[PDB]
Amino acid sequence: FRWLAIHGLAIPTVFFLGGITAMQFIQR
Amino acid sequence: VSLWERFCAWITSTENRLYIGWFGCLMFPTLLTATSCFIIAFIAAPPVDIDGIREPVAGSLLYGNNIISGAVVPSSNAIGMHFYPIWEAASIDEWLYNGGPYQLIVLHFLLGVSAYMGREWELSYRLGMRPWIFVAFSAPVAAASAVFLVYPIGQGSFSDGMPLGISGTFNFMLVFQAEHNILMHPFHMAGVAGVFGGSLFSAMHGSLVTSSLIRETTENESTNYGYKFGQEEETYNIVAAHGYFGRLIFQYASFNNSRALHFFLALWPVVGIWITSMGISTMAFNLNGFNFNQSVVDSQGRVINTWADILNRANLGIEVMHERNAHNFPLDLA
Amino acid sequence: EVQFGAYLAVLLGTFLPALFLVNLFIQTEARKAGKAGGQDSD
Amino acid sequence: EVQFGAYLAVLLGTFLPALFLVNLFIQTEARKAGKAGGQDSD
Amino acid sequence: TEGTNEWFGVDDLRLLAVLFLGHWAILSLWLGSYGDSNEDEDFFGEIDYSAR
Amino acid sequence: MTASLSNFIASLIAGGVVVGVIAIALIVISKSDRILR
Amino acid sequence: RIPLWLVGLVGGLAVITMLSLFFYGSYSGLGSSL
Amino acid sequence: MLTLKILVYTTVIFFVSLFIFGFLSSDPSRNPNRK
Amino acid sequence: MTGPNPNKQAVELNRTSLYWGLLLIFVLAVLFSSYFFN
Amino acid sequence: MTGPNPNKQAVELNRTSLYWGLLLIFVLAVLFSSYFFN
Amino acid sequence: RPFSDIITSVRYWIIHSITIPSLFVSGWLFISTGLAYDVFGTPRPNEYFTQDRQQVPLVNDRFSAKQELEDLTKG
Amino acid sequence: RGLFDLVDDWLKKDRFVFVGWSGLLLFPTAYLAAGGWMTGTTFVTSWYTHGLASSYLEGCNFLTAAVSTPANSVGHSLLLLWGPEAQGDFTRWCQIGGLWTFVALHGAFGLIGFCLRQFEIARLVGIRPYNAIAFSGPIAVFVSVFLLYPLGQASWFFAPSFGVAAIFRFLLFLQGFHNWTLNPFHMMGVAGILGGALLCAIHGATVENTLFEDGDAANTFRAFTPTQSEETYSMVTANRFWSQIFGVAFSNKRWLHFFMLFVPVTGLWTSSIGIVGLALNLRAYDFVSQELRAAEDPEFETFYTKNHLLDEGIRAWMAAQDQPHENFVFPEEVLPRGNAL
Amino acid sequence: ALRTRLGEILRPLNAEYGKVAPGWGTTPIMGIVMLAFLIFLVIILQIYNSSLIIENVDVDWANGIV
Amino acid sequence: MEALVYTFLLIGTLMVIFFAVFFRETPRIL
Amino acid sequence: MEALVYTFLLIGTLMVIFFAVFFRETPRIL
Ligand code: CLA
Ligand code: CLA
Ligand SMILES: CC(C)=CCC/C(C)=C/CC/C(C)=C/CC/C(C)=C/CC/C(C)=C/CC/C(C)=C/CC/C(C)=C/CC/C(C)=C/CC/C(C)=C/CC1=CC(=O)C(C)=C(C)C1=O
Ligand SMILES: CC(C)=CCC/C(C)=C\CC/C(C)=C/CC/C(C)=C/CC/C(C)=C/CC/C(C)=C/CC/C(C)=C/CC/C(C)=C/CC/C(C)=C/CC1=CC(=O)C(C)=C(C)C1=O
Ligand SMILES: CCCCCCCCCCCCCCCC(=O)OC[C@H](COP(=O)(O)OC[C@@H](O)CO)OC(=O)CCCCCCCCCCCCCCC
Ligand SMILES: CC1=C(/C=C/C(C)=C/C=C/C(C)=C/C=C/C=C(C)/C=C/C=C(C)/C=C/C2=C(C)CCCC2(C)C)C(C)(C)CCC1
Ligand code: OEX
Ligand SMILES: [Fe+2]
Repeated sequence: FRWLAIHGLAIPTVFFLGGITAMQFIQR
Repeated sequence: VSLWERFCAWITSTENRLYIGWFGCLMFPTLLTATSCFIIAFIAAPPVDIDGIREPVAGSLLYGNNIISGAVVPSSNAIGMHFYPIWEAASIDEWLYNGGPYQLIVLHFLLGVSAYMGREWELSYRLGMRPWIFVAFSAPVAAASAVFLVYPIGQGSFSDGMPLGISGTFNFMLVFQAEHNILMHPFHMAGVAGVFGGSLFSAMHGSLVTSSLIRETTENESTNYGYKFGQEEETYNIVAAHGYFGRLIFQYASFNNSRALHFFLALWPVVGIWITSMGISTMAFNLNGFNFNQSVVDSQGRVINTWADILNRANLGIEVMHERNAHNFPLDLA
Repeated sequence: EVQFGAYLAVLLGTFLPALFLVNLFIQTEARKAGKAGGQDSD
Repeated sequence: EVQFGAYLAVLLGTFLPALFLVNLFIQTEARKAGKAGGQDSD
Repeated sequence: TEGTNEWFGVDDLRLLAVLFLGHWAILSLWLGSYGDSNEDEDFFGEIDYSAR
Repeated sequence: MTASLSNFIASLIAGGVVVGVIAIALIVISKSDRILR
Repeated sequence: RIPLWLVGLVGGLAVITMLSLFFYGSYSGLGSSL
Repeated sequence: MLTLKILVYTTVIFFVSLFIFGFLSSDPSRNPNRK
Repeated sequence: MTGPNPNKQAVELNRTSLYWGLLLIFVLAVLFSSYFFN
Repeated sequence: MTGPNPNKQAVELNRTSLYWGLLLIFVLAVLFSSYFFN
Repeated sequence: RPFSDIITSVRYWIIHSITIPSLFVSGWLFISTGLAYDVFGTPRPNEYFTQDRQQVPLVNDRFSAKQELEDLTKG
Repeated sequence: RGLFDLVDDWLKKDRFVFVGWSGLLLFPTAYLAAGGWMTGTTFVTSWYTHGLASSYLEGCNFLTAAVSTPANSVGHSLLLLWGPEAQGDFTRWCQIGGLWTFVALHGAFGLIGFCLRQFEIARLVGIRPYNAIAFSGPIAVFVSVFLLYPLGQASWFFAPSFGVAAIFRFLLFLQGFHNWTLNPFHMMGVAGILGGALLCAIHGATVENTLFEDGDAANTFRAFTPTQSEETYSMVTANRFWSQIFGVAFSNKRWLHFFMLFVPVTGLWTSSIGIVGLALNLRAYDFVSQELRAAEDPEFETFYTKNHLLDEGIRAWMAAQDQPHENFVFPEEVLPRGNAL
Repeated sequence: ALRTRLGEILRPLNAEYGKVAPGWGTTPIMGIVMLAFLIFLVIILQIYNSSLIIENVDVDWANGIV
Repeated sequence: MEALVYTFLLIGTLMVIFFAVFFRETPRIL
Repeated sequence: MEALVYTFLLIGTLMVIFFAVFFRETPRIL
């Protein structure tokens, strides 16, 4: 079943974008 | 019946060996003069004051060069942007000293290439073709006019123009890096993607046709002799190459339409070189690429280096060394 | 001290005329194999 | 000062492979004139 | 004298007689066929196929 | 028997189970998803 | 059933809220040279 | 040098006039469709 | 000797592939000459 | 063009006359080399 | 099943209306709780330089490189 | 029947993504080269190896982020996670620069596994394998730059880091120190890349401009069903066009599309031969007849000797910050400046 | 088809052509050798790379006996 | 003496360009 | 360097003597 094919690529991608939005608000 | 109608019938005849056309009336006299002056100026031409400091730079074969180092040198810094023909030079020796033949070759080149482009239109009209091969040729015409015409305009001198040679090209590219930072500019980025992508889809399309050829030869003769010229049968199973690439990546990423496929091969490079040639153009007027030097700092405020700071120290090495005698004042405004 | 244009005289005086005489023999045997009509004419 | 073995490199790098490719064309046209049977086969 | 603001680069008076006899020498060829035609004959096409 | 040699054989065992758990899972699923004749 | 153009609209403006958020933090926070 | 200069303006407006009066010579009608 | 070989074939080179191979050699001769003369 | 020339002939060189012409060139190359190198 | 028939279905957006915010916020909390600086050893903005070490830290040994990075990351 | 036949029939089943036998080498190794790059450019710094910042945690954007090469003290170690350098610790493995070899090694077995993918699909579809042979071009550029170039050099430090601006310094590092543009193998490679982009722009624009009328609509994209046997563009017309514009033209579709394979790929093979010759520092640096003359005659200047003075600026100015391991402390008075710059 | 005296001796070496062992044969014996030779190449590379340290084995220019 | 070789390579390259354009094997249908 | 050419001319001459004796076009009646 193809739920292992997409979500090996999409479950990381949303997790990293949760971090890239947090790094916009980090300052010195 | 008239003499003009019997001349228009010949000059627009497709029955000539090479179609001349009305653009060939100013393609052929221009490009043969750009040629016949280039061969002489590349082989036998005395050294040229390029920096305007009376330090003549040798560029021809008889003055001790080769194919790589020899080059038609751009005109002087003393002239700059002024039009400098032979009759406004008071001798040919004064013409060849100050960078004469660079303006004679380039101006007869850009007229002849912009007429070679319109000539590709004209024959498409007289042959019944849909017309737009000459729009695809606009992309190297945009790039030829960017380094020979537009960049000497915005920098105000033909001496910053591109030297007609091989080692002169890399003198042009490196000095353009230090003064304008082209690699960080997103239009050189959009045309590296144009020719890496262009050479990809070239060798990707050329392999899938050659993969799916139909048996028409024996194993002794050549593969290419299974195509008779002017035949009406299709020479490769296009369903086969669609099912291959439909499994090599996935199904929905494959063009089953061969017309939309052969359009995407013309879109991607040409759009990539239109955008790139308007990178040199917008950097001719000193709107440089990105500059991320000293962009990352700690909380104390000390500069933390990045890869752009290492790239900056390569640009500072070329900036402090290009035209090592021509400068007198702390900032290269030109 | 020898003349360095003599290497070009000898080694082209050998090869250029000797490679010429090879060509007149190869096309001679090709015409004979051309008319003969068997396995090599094509 | 140039290397005097470079004249032998270039002028044999031109002539020896370029005279080779001429030979494959002359025997190609001889086989075509060989099979054709008219005035040139012999 | 390069940076003079002179029309078409015509420095001397002699260069005019070159220009006028160039456009007119081909104009007179052109009028030998397309001249002396009816200037009052129209069409409702996009393109005219009238005559030679 | 060293630090480097003991850690390498452990990686060789770990390189066996990575091939292993891929292979064991692949045999079992190849039984269920067989093609009708 | 949802119309497909509504799906590409909401996800399409969601990307713009992601991209313009990234061009925001080029001028603020880390890597801004402030 | 003012003798060469005369020769160029002959050659330019010779071919420029062939260009200008080429497309005035009913040039859209020269197609393989009709005439 | 022995008998004639049944694996005799013929070699072909059309006029098209002559000009490719000539231009291939001269352009490689133009390119690599400057380095060989040093 | 015009028509095909009826004066087309063929050139021949047998295997015998190859070895004459090869040996002619090499022996002239042996003889005249010593003088050219001087 | 076709891909465009999936994302237009409601049952798809029932499941992924919980999983996407529960996974995007976990990517937020992975940064804001200061956890990513300790897994990957990336310096915080406070700790590029220290009070003692005022130069750029470099590794200068093949085999005790783990021990040297235990030195340069304590202070 | 057997156990091998059930596994062979399962992998080759028609499904969404074709797995095959080669997917066991591609899909694990390509997933970790790509994910190792996205992690290394986001989180892992270059503060200890190079003394830079190359992460998104450290303010770098898409352009100035990279997965960076390890230190020169590591030498050519493979930097295994269990190895003598990292010793099982993940955090000290990332700081030494262990992700870079993780990306490069699992990436090199992705390009092996992807080229085997192109032999396997061609055998099942039943076509000639020229995609797998044209893809050998890009294999020869990855291997001879990301692998064979730092092996000939001092360590992995002199390799291209996997980041956008980190490639850009590698372009500049290779001119000042190696004179890479003078090398005839790059010159035969630029002729294939700009020559390959040329051929698809022409063949794109000539097929699309000799199309037949197969419909009444103005859109010509609609008038092509894929399973038709009639050719969709007039080859006789396109030959007649270019025979009069350019003078010589293809009269063979089989030779044309093969020539669109040969030209881009050969530019990647000829340029790959030269970069192996720069692992050994066998560079085409100088024409000695130009250099002996410019030493004896202090008036003889070409464009070629102008490029050497541009390379002294690259060799002196960046090498202080390029190589912090070597500790170049240059005075201000040895750095070659020009007049008043 | 020319019998020579040296051809008569070597003839039983070429007389077989295309006889196979039916089935899978000695293929699983081969793979255990190939798995072993894969481990052998990994080990002698890591000795050479100094990424696998063996006691009283130092990869350096050693005093060969003179 | 050195530049004589470079000139011969250049005009020799322009010869085979001339013969390829005008003496080309003209392709024919049927 | 000079005598290398003389040796190549001599053994090259002895090659075409070898091929002329053993690979000769054997004359045949009828
Ligand atoms: C099939 C896919 C594949 C391939 C080809 C590789 C290949 C590689 N990986 Mg990688 N890796 C993979 C999947 C893969 N990986 C996966 C899925 C993960 C996630 C867990 C990792 C995680 C990973 C890490 C974290 C690291 C590597 C590293 C490496 C490199 C060196 C490994 C080594 O020396 O091998 C040693 C192993 C072998 C040679 C295996 C041989 C197996 C033999 C033939 C059989 C062993 C039998 C055994 C003796 C008995 C077992 C009994 C048991 C089964 C009951 C190498 C390029 C290292 C690296 O690149 O460093 C920079 C490294 O640090 N990999
Ligand atoms: C007109 C300008 C021009 C042109 C056309 C070229 C052309 C070329 N140069 Mg050159 N160069 C130039 C100017 C130019 N140069 C100048 C001025 C300099 C400065 C001195 C250089 C310095 C230079 C260097 C230093 C190098 C080149 C190289 C090359 C070659 C490109 C290699 C290539 O195709 O990479 C294409 C990339 C690959 C083939 C890698 C494989 C791609 C993989 C398969 C992609 C996989 C991605 C996958 C889908 C995952 C992505 C998803 C993930 C991101 C999430 C090519 C011959 C390189 C070379 O010679 O290499 C042999 C090289 O090392 N050049
Ligand atoms: C269970 C456990 C243990 C838990 C862990 C979880 C787990 C299992 C994770 C593993 C999951 C994992 C990572 C798997 C995912 C697999 C995966 C995708 C990995 C690869 C990684 C990766 C980075 C992939 C992305 C890269 C990729 C392949 C991009 C494709 C690029 C792309 C879309 C290109 C299209 C370009 C294009 C339009 C080409 C057509 C144009 C062209 C001229 C083609 C030529 C041509 C085309 C034709 O069409 C036809 C007709 C003809 C004639 C023809 O000439
Ligand atoms: C005379 C003087 C003074 C000269 C001095 C010049 C000087 C300064 C130096 C220049 C010296 C010089 C030339 C150096 C070059 C050195 C160098 C770069 C060497 C390259 C050597 C080489 C082995 C390169 C390897 C890579 C390689 C193979 C590249 C080949 C590139 C190349 C030849 C591409 C062909 C491009 C080409 C013109 C294709 C277009 C074809 C075209 C007419 C399409 C026709 C056509 C298209 C269709 O689509 C259809 C459908 C039909 C029907 C059809 O017909
Ligand atoms: C004023 C404008 C008038 C036009 C100017 C004429 C210049 C045209 C150049 C002639 C190309 C000749 C090469 C022969 C090549 C040859 O004769 O090929 C002939 C070949 C015809 O192939 P066919 O389809 O006949 O072949 C079918 C099979 O027989 C294959 O063997 O045509 C092409 O493929 C050429 C297309 C690429 C054209 C390559 C051109 C590369 C540019 C030139 C690079 C050299 C420049 C060096 C300067 C230093
Ligand atoms: C490292 C490592 C690892 C891991 C791995 C993995 C699992 C990973 C994955 C990862 C991944 C796989 C990642 C991903 C990422 C992604 C991203 C982050 C993306 C982004 C995107 C973007 C940003 C883009 C943008 C855009 C859009 C959205 C739309 C429009 C267009 C554009 C392009 C602009 C392990 C564990 C083995 C361990 C060892 C090491
Ligand atoms: O002339 Mn040619 O290079 Ca454009 O920047 Mn300013 O000017 Mn000169 O210096 Mn830098
Ligand atoms: Fe095509």
